[PDB]
Amino acid sequence: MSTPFGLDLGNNNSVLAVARNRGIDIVVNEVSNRSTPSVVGFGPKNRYLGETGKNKQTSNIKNTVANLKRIIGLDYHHPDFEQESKHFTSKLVELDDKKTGAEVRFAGEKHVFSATQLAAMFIDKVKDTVKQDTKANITDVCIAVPPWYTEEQRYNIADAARIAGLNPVRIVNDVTAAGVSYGIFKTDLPEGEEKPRIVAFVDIGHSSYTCSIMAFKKGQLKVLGTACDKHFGGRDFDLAITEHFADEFKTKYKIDIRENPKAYNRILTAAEKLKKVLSANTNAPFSVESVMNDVDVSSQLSREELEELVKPLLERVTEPVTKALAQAKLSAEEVDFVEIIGGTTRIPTLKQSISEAFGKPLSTTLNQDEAIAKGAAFICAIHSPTLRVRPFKFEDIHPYSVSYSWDKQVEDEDHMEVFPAGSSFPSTKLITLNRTGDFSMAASYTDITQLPPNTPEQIANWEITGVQLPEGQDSVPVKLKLRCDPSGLHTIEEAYTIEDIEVEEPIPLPEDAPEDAEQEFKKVTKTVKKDDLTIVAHTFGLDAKKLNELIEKENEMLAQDKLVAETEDRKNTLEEYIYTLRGKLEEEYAPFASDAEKTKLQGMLNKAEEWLYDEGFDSIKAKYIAKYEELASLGNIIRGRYLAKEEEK
Amino acid sequence: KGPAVGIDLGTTYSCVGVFQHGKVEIIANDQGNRTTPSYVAFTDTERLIGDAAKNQVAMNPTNTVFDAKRLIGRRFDDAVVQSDMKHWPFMVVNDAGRPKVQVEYKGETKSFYPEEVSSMVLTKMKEIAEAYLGKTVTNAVVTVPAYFNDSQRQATKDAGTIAGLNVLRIINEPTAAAIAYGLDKKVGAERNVLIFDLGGGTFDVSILTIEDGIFEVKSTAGDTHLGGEDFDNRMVNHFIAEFKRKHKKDISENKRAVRRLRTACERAKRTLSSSTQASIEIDSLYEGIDFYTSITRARFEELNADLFRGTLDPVEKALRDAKLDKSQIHDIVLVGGSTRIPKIQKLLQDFFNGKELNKSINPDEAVAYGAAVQAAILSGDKDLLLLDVTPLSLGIETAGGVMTVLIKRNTTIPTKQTQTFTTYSDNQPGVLIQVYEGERAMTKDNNLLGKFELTGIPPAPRGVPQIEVTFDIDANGILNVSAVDKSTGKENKITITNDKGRLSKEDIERMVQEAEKYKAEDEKQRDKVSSKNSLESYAF
Ligand SMILES: Nc1ncnc2c1ncn2[C@@H]1O[C@H](COP(=O)(O)OP(=O)(O)O)[C@@H](O)[C@H]1O
Ligand SMILES: Nc1ncnc2c1ncn2[C@@H]1O[C@H](COP(=O)(O)OP(=O)(O)O)[C@@H](O)[C@H]1O
Ligand code: BEF
Ligand SMILES: [Cl-]
Ligand SMILES: [Cl-]
Ligand SMILES: [Cl-]
Ligand SMILES: [Mg+2]
Ligand SMILES: [Mg+2]
Repeated sequence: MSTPFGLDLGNNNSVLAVARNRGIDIVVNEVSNRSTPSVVGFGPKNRYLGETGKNKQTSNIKNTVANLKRIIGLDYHHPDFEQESKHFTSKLVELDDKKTGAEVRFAGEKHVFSATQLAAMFIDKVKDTVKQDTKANITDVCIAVPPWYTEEQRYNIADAARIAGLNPVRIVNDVTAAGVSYGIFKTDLPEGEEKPRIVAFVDIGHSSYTCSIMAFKKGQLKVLGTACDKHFGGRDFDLAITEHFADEFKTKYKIDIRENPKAYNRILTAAEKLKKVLSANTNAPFSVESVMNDVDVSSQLSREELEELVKPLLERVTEPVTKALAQAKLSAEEVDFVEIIGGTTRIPTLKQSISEAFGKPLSTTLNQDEAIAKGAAFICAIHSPTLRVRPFKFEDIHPYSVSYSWDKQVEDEDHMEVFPAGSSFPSTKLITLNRTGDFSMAASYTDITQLPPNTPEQIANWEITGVQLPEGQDSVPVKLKLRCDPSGLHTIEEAYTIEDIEVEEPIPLPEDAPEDAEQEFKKVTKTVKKDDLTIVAHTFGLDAKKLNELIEKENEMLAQDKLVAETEDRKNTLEEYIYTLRGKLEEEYAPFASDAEKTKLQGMLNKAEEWLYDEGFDSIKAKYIAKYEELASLGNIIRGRYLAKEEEK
Repeated sequence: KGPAVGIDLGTTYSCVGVFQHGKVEIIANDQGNRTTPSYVAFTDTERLIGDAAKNQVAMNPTNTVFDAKRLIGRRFDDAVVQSDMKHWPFMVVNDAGRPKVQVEYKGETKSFYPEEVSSMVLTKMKEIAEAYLGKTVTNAVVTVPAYFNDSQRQATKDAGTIAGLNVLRIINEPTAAAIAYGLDKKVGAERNVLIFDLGGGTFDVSILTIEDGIFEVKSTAGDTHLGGEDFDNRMVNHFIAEFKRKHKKDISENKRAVRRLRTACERAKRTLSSSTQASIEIDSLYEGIDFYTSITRARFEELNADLFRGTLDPVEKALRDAKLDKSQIHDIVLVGGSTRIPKIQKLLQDFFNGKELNKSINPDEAVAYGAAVQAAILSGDKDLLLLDVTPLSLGIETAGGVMTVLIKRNTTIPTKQTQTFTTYSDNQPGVLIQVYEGERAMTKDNNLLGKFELTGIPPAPRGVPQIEVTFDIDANGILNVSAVDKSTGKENKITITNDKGRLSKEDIERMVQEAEKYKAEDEKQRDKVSSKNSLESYAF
């Protein structure tokens, strides 16, 4: 009896939702915000995870890691690494796997963490965020990612979930999670037998722009076309401006802010804040204290100037809308509504620039911050063994053609296209292979020139074991079950041998009644499962060994944090006990404590007071309950002869 | 096309909810904000409502109107309006007996009544509703504090209609909140309920009496200027202590540095309701200096010992004025974001002796919640999405090692099932109830979850006695299995110590299939035995 948790792992901030009390609620965190910041940062005694990490952004700038979701599966030498690190702040380094990772000063030492392991860190925090709000148990997770994520990164971010000890029931394309939101709430979608409603969804968030068009009917969405600009989000606007001011403070100030980390960074943060402000007002003041050489900066920006700045971005906007309709084999007037979600769709010029990209008004009927997450948790619920969900069918788009190959034994061919381009997923395909024995299979892209530069082409491979020939047979048909799963992942779900046998059945003839006699039987061949075969999968997923490894580090790092915080709890139970004791020696215990008894403490509180000011400002958990002990010795006693003496007396 | 929204017109921030899908949805504004500020700001070009207005305050302070709620439907020479005219950096004229606020809209002079300011706030709340909902919005339930008098209570319904709303009904803030938690739907008797509304700058205790869902407003106590913003102040003060000390510089003259130290304390405050420590780190606070410090929660609760504890006062003065004792309040309800302060709850709960506090619903917006429920009820209400169910067939063991199911797998939860059993041998003293989970027909392929005994059945002939097992699951999935003797009334039960943690839908589906692969020989095993009945504590 544990709760479905869907997580919307956005580049700037995540939104946690849970399915419960027959609906889907959002979970608020420790600082009462409805979205945690997707930041992992590292102290000298603990980790700063989620909400805390952001505070430290300016102190801990060097051991603060954000952009979590973009370094997942990022090849260290990728021709675009530039575009990602552009936005970083901690140093990124290559790993054994040629993949990207982070160097951070943490628990005294240098440490190096992989994007998978960093992402596992954040997910653990929010898992906890939800654990505490639910008071209940948390295991299954459905996570939302950009549709652009590769079959690799889908695996990685899933393995992340595993390190932070959640089992990933599904990796879902985010805007499709918003589609499920839409589908399961809106109330008079067309009937199955009617033409469906075509709704385009546009999500410009912190770093990624995505536009996908879907067809809805009661209980049903099918995704018709999706097209992304993964280098177009709020963060690109934040620079655009930050750069304009950088020029000014070269002029009427002459500091090249592009000379200081701490400086550039505080202007950035302030650019962001200003921008949000011009989404509601036409003019906005701008000022940062002591940028460099004890200099104070002061300027402003008008909406008109803001927009004038971003014309470059405002011109990359229609590109994916065209690409989307083009793929969905649709024309723009066939799209009934266009719903905007995503933080940076709040900028009015952008609102318009997309309206004129579809040539109709925008609609805003989803909660445009919680829809990807809310829908994601519904999906998680689907996979809940303890829930019966409203029936809802959704098929996403499977853009690239994928074939499967196999040991050409007795078979004419050793491969075939299995999941065509533009088909939906999930999809299961049954094949039957003729087998002289054990064999190997592999899945890969049919035309590697269709995929983004430097995409491997090989996707996964399996080995099938335990093939065993009937008796006198030279070969054996094994039925395989190739499956493109609900996370988009290309698998082989099940494989077994089959064999014919003869099942003697009786022949009727109850027409005549010929003295009751002449019962005939016919041998009948019945094809039947023979043996179940064994599949070892070799995928981008991590092996049980390296998994438990990554898991034991998250297990330690986590429990060093859980001590670091379990300690400062006592430092408080003490401190609180100190105040509440002096404050009752007068307000309740004066009539109830002795007089010589009062100078026993008073008193003893006072050493235990300034105690908390050097030894220890930060002592050890041992001593924070140590002092609490002997202070409580003198408590109770008094406190009690009071309580049993007024309670009944 | 035309639905029923519920609006909380509050002093500084208004909220707007709509009831769709069994629960209330709270609508966000086109800036992401669930609550919207009650500010209108006039300027030259055009006017500005909500965030737009509150953004450009301090660049129009003498033209950005607010707190119009503090004078809607009242007389210029009023007891409380006199005290009020003080802060508002805008002009408050008189147009024959009543108050009227006066401004620079388009450069010169114009003046609007309170109901007019408040009405152009609802207009935005209307708008905000209309955006999200798709169609247009006309019917609304608007809320007001229990202590409103018919004149201001009326001027509120005017704001409504001036704003093109069809104000279905005006209702109490305290009663809206009790609505949300649906106490006006709890089994008979007469109910006493205390709302404990601690905003960011207003406090309000109210005691209501409900019979048959009719709201009788017993008494109101409170404090006009008490909330969040106050506990903030203590911190700010306290930290200027610290900064002035640790640095010889005193910041108190810095309208920006004091602001930044303020923002930081509010954040820390919020942190301190969840953690026991918090941290303040303003890069370059004053004269290029960096302020980085911490603050403990006990230290926080200490700066406000006087303030917190003092919230207990309008409680006693409401408990009294309403002629009731502390133990006659059946339900307490936290409302407003300051009620999240562990200590304030700690104080309130103990005062009422460990009694539980209704606070599931974000207090930030409990009221708007209640109002959105009402506008439903008042408009005809304007399958199930999610259902809790059972993972595995539950049952007991029967003569043979058979599994006799009481609750079929995938049964809709809150459930009760009962099947009469009998005895296996004669003069059988007692039965052994063994509870099994699994989908196999033989308890040897299923999982034992627990066992207990019914003993002291009147000895009788093999087959007579009417033992009567019942499986009970509450909403939480707790399982009580109980056997009762029809004959005597002798009864024993057990509450299965659960274990859940766990099996995932795959696991079940693989379990379900094993049981389909053996249907044949499983079925032909209890299809050779014949009897549904339990054996004398003869386990196995
Ligand atoms: N009112 C607003 N106006 C303009 N931009 C905004 C507004 N609110 C948020 N944003 C921007 O949108 C981004 C966050 O949107 P979100 O979609 O949550 O990001 P992600 O989903 O990638 O985590 C931030 O960069 C923020 O600056
Ligand atoms: N977790 C929390 N702990 C303590 N105070 C909080 C918390 N969340 C919000 N607050 C405080 O509640 C105040 C506002 O809450 P609310 O009831 O909505 O009244 P308002 O209408 O003034 O916003 C703010 O001053 C804020 O500091
Ligand atoms: F998650 Be966001 F919408 F990119
Ligand atoms: Cl009662
Ligand atoms: Cl004060
Ligand atoms: Cl809450
Ligand atoms: Mg994003
Ligand atoms: Mg109020």
